[PDB]
Amino acid sequence: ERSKLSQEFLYPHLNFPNVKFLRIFISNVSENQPWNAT
Amino acid sequence: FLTNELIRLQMEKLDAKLNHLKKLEKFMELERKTLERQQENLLIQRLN
Repeated sequence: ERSKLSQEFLYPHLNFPNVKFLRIFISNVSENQPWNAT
Repeated sequence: FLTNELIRLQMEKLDAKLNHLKKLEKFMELERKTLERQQENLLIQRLN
């Protein structure tokens, strides 16, 4: 009870981990530009 | 005769506590698991 907050009991949870993983894409698509503006 | 009665009563008394030892033996498994978890953390922090 005294050490509920120390990261020694919180950081890794190899049996039931705490985080999910999200992937983000950044893009742009130039279309029909001089070859107006998209 | 009375001495034999005494011995039986005392053995009956001992049996109950000898049975009660097992739960205290299970708390040891709890402690063992917690120690292994702390070891997980130490390993990963050393790698970090």
